[PDB]
Amino acid sequence: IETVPVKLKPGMDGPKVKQWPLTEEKIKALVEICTEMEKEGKISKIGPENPYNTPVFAIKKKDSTKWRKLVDFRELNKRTQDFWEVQLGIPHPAGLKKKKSVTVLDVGDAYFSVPLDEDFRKYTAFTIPSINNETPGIRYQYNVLPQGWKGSPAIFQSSMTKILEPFKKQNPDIVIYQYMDDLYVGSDLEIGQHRTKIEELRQHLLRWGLFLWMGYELHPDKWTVQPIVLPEKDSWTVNDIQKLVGKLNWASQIYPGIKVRQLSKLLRGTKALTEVIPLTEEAELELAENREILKEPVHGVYYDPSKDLIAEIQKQGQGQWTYQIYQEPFKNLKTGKYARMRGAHTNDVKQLTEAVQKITTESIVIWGKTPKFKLPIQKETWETWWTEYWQATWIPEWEFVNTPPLVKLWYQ
Amino acid sequence: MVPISPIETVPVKLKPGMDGPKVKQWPLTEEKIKALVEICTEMEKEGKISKIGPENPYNTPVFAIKKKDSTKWRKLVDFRELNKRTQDFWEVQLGIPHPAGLKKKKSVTVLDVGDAYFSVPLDEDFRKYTAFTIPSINNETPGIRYQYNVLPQGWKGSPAIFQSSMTKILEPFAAQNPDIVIYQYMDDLYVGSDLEIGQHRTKIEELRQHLLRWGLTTPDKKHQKEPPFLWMGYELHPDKWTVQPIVLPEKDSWTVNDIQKLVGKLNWASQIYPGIKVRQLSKLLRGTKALTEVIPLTEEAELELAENREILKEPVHGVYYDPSKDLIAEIQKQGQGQWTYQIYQEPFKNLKTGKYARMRGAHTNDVKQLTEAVQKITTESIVIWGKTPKFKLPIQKETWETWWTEYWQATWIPEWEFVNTPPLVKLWYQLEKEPIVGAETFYVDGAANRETKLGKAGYVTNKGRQKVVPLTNTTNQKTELQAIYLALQDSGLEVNIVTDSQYALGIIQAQPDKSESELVNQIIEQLIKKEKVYLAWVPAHKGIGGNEQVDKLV
Ligand SMILES: Cc1cc(/C=C/C#N)cc(C)c1Nc1ccnc(Nc2ccc(C#N)cc2)n1
Repeated sequence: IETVPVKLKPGMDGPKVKQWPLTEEKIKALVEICTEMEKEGKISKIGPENPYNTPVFAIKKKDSTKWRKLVDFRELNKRTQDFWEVQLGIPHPAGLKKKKSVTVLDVGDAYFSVPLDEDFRKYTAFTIPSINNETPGIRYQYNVLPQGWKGSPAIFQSSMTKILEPFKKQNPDIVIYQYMDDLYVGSDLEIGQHRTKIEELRQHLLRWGLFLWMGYELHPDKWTVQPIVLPEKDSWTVNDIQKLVGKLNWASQIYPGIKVRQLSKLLRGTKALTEVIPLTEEAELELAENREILKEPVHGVYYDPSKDLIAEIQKQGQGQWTYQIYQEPFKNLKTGKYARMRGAHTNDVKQLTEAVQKITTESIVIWGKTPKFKLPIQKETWETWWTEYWQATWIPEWEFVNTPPLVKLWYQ
Repeated sequence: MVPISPIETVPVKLKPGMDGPKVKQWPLTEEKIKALVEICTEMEKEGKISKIGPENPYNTPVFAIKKKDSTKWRKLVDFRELNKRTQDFWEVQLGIPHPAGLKKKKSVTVLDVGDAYFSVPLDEDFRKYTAFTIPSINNETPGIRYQYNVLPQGWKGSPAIFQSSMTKILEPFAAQNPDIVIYQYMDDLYVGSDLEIGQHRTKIEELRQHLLRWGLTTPDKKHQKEPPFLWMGYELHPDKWTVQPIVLPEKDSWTVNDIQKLVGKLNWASQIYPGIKVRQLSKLLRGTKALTEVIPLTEEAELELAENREILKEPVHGVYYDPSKDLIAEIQKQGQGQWTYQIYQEPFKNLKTGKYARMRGAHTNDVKQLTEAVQKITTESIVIWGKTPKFKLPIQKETWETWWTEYWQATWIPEWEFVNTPPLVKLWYQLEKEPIVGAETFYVDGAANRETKLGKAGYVTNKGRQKVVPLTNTTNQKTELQAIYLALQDSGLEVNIVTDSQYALGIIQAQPDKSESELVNQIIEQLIKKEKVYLAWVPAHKGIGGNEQVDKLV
């Protein structure tokens, strides 16, 4: 019934982010949603004396026909004073990534039951634009904790903490982690009961006071990881050996003990690229030693909670994508490979948008935060289309790569 | 007395850390003071302003300007200082409707609402900051002090507060009368509909009745304004629109400014006049920045202008949007990185047209440019119509498929169809994915001395063919490209090329079909002539034979 006061970071004013173009379908969806939110007292119309703004759009979660409002609070979040909670900081649960099954639940609705500090409401202003700007954009601000805002989970924490005590005390082995509007629940249970605990959990939440029916299943135990592998052949051409030395030279930046001298020797002389070269024993042994080195973990690799996570993605063709997550170059914390057919047999950009959400989800589970993406696409193309395929309630940061990395094939 | 609903005031504040203005009133002539006193006396009688005590410490300078040499005077309160200290407001004026997005209307009535403006009270607590002083005759008595009770003309928040206040009043009328559209511009309301005129006039009377609930009266005359309207540079007619007359001046000599003016007119014209071109005229403005500096017109530009005068020969109109039909966007390549387009619903009846120029960059290709044009049109279309048009593009479905499946970046173009109208966009070459059996293998390399700028480029092949050419005024990067060029020049129709240049590979893998570097262009011309080319990369200084760096190490 009371609100915890909130303020912006020193020397920072509220967000003033332009609302990007919305399709007619998304505008109608938002008008309908906000009209009901206004009636329920969650948002209120605002006057011209509020110059702030945050973009809004609409999405459809994984297999749901009902539109969901999604506010892009990325700017507000970086400007809102760090809301370290009474938790002293809930240490990210390292056991979540090790569970057999993890279901993701959207509990964002709970937030709307808690009032937002009156003096901070102005900074949550947003606009529902009109097609061709024919009529004034509809302006609103939040009266309650909004979904997608950094401070919502922080402020609702204490309430969530006691809302789950029962379930948690009766199920001390189940791991429950919260990130923004999602709740991650993991357990080694047989998928059949795992689901019972989940549906039980929400029925235990719905009864406790609050579309929570949806579920997203992940399998950390069956997750993608990749070692560096060299070809195994009976006959090597000059070209095969040139490609191998190139890959080994690249790998030597990750693994110090890698050697190519003996293999390079085979390449001395101006030979036809398709000519078959028999491997000497010295070159064969060198290749063997390198294979061994490549079976050992990378040296000096560690995660630092105060550093940003970086994610790079490469289009490998035929619907396959590779990616690496690291904080320091050549010190990969996670690498993977995707090849997926949710709807984009023929759409590069949908595929990349889905790869980005999958990687972010993995990142949240493992480290409790989102990475900064380096995307292989032109900025104009990405910004024109990503919102058409987005299905997550959070949004990571991203930048663009315009020069073809030479290291594409070495990762596939 | 019939009670009327008050107009809610908007709470205004000064920027944080700032106080009100304290600007000295300027000395005026006895003549101007009597005028200002008279002027302020009625304003005061009208409720606009009120006399204030000596307490108020704020001030803003008031002036008196004669009216085009009339018998009348007019007061001007200069709020520049108060404006710098007043908070920022939400300005809903940004991004005006584009005529091609409007719907045709049978009738459009105009209503003057300038009087309603003065029923909008200024926030009581902000009034004090609007204080001003009419000096006294001969400075022998205290000047007369006043503060505003209504939105002051010239004040920063007046436009936004007036508009938002009017919108709030109009809201329920618009919502309960979906068959009409209402738009406010300046002191007028424009009301349009497709109603049988009787019903349309009834709607107008109902609006006047609605406004009276706030005691806002309207002229009860026939506003001077009637279709067509001159608005934001356009002419709006009941069922068509166009830009206001575009007149290209006749000139024997042009200056930077004249050309910037010309390009401004051509750009404005390009939204409905198809084909307009501005590249040859725009490039003349490459870092001139001297308004007066007269620039000679290249014959290339003199040609572009003549072509534009032709296009502007006669009036061209666009039609309005019909929500019930599909939107089609057709694009054509014009050359020199220029692209043109038309958006229509029915053949030969454009809603609007436009153009796209390639982005600045070292290397490019037609397929990438086409893609950027498509993305630009898509976004503009979402803004104007809220949907993506179906595209008609001069590129074969097979060419597009080869391109995107092989390009290293993710790329996409929405629903489209091939339209066979030259010049068509094509892929000019395609490198091999595997080494060519039977084709000679050229190992190339180049190097340059950073100090002397002298270098060498060359190759050695499996057949014993060899070449090294001495070069001057060069760099490592240019010698690396020269080496590849020599190999292409001296090989047959199929060739394998081995290089250690990450730079050269970075360029070729980007698949340019045109470049700002003549060297890269020469290489592109050779690739186009070959039948098969495999380009292999190897690490430098790793003892890979053929890697004949030694030949170019001197
Ligand atoms: C933007 C706008 C400018 C003016 C005018 C401002 C001025 N001056 C008048 C109106 C009524 C509107 N609003 C809308 C909204 C939807 N369709 C239309 N179509 C439409 C408008 C004018 C004419 C005409 N003649 C024909 C069709 N107008």
